[PDB]
Amino acid sequence: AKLNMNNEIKKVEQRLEKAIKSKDSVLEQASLHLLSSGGKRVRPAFVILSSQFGKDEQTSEQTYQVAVALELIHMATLVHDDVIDKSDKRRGKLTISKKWDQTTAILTGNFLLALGLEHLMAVKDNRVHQLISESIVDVCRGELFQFQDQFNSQQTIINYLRRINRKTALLIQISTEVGAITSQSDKETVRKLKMIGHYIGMSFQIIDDVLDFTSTEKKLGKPVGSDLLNGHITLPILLEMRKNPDFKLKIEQLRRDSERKEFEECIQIIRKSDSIDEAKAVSSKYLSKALNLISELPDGHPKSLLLSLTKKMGSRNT
Amino acid sequence: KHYLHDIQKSYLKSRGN
Amino acid sequence: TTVSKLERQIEERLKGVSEYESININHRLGKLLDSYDIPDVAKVACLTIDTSMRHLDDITYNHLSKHSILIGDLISAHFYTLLAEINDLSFQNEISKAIVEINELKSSLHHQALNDYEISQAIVKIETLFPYITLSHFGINIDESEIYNYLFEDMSDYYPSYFKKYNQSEVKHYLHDIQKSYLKSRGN
Repeated sequence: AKLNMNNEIKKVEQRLEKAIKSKDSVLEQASLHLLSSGGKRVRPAFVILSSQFGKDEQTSEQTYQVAVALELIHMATLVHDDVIDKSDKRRGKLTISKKWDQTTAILTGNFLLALGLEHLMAVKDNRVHQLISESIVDVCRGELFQFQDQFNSQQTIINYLRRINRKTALLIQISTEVGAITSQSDKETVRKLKMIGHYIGMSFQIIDDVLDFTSTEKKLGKPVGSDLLNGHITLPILLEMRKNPDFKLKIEQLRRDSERKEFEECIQIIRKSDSIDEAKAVSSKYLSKALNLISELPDGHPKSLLLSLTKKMGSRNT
Repeated sequence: KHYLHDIQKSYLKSRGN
Repeated sequence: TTVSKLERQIEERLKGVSEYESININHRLGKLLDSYDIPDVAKVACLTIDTSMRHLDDITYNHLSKHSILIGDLISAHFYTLLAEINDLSFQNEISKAIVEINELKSSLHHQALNDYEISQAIVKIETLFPYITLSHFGINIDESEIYNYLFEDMSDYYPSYFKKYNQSEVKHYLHDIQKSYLKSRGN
């Protein structure tokens, strides 16, 4: 009866496998292709965990259903995301748009998203739905300001944070908030988990951006500087700008049609920099803000699992 | 704590949209 | 009118955005299909999901840029904040049951997987399903259900010149025939 995460994730994964079956064959193969090439299922994880501080002595079906919904919405995002970025590989295999075609991927994304809505109707509180829906809207308008920001060397840090909040933190925040609201937790514990999740999410994304310069063409399943090659000016790059007026002008002149060597030069400068570490540092401060609040929660196995999971999240590198 | 700052500018703009 | 209301809603939602492609808002469906009786939001919700869906369809046919997809998805997310204020939870089941189906049928059409009986059944669904279930949930069940294949009647003007977009992988000839050879039958 001691909650086992591994075991919990499989129950959500099996519920995802059924949910993906379709009257249309290709949509089924595409969804399964993506589902099985596999990712870390963090969102479903935070939902299960976030519900142990409520009033259910065991995880209810209602919470497994929100977990299934969250991963399906996440997936819809990934699929449409690879169509927009002309991306090549996702989770180590071909993105849908490349294994089939562009029409298919767009359709699969709609499919995945519709299923997510079907599955959220297992929640009964009409305020959660209003909460989850307005959040998805912010996510999307976020994704738009980011595409619209592409190669803008004049953007500010306070503005990069607002961008990773809508883009990534927001759905981790919903995973922890709703997960508690499903097992009837109280104002405080929920407010507590809403905040814990939001901080993990901010740290989460900051880490991705750092790992885009420090990782490997192989472990990243993509170049490196990848985000810069697409014009995304992330935390590491904003930091090196404020303290390096040469690099700042070097970034002001940067755009898609620039020669691969001006890029190489840029991504090569960020690495021997302190900025990769100042960035990592912000991730860390963010993680402590989360660990502090996790402590203020009741002792037990759940609190031990969240503490454990929140500690890998940061001490990660892939 | 620069994060002291920021996380509340966001907070405010989430109310006074 | 819902047509105009939705343009205003898309407006608020599309603030801080530099330059966005197009967005046709199927006027007909907004029009004639105003058997008022039914809630306000419930009207535009139905017209909104029809909008994103047709917008994403078009991206691959009119060759709109990829960033156009985000637009189609915002309008889609907009649709749910809307299901959210409608508060009728059961309507959200029936309606999302319809969205996955519409998407499954289009996939099937794209992949040359349906026979002619099927293509034709798919077309009615794709073209009437959202309004059919929106209207037939608020304005009596046995309401537009007896006129099911006549709700499809607001196609009466779009002379064999109406090219789907989801029928992209099929040629004019085809389409104009399987959609003529099921109009001269659906009625009477």
